[PDB]
Amino acid sequence: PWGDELLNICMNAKHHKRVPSPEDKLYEECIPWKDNACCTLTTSWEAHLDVSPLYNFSLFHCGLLMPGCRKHFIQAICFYECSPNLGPWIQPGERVVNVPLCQEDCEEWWEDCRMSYTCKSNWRGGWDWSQGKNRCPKGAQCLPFSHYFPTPADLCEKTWSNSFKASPERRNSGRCLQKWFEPAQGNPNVAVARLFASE
Ligand SMILES: [Cl-]
Repeated sequence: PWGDELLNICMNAKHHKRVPSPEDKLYEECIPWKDNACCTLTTSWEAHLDVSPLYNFSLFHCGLLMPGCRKHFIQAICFYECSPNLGPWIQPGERVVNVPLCQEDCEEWWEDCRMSYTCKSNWRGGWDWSQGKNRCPKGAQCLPFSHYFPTPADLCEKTWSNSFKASPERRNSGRCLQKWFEPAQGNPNVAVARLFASE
């Protein structure tokens, strides 16, 4: 699996489009991808629900989640579900492993979530699942994100089960992806996927 075989594709996960294509309408935080998207309008909207049915995973498990924080998590979903530029990190259903996120992306996400609350530092398993929605298990204290995720890297990496890696590279280095970008400026991740598909 290699080279161009990896550019402009969508992972084989349950919601993804079979190939990327333009979308006339995508919802709010997913707008940057509408040029060429792996997500449908439906998915984009479902990404913005209080508890997205895409994963049935509640971010409000500790009640106190700041809007600035939740915004980052929604953008992360759009990135995951919409990006046509993840091919080089796709691995076997398919998924993504260690997509390198630029330092600013992890930094800002962390900074904006410091004041919000969670009860676990590893979200990949060990939840109480009685309502079809996850709850904090017995003994898991709700504390600030900065307690369970001491650093930006912890947050980037452990919330999404190693889909993302906190890159030491910065934005516009050509060596890391942004999880969100201003639509007007064009997709800076195209160049990065292209680079990694060659090596
Ligand atoms: Cl992208």
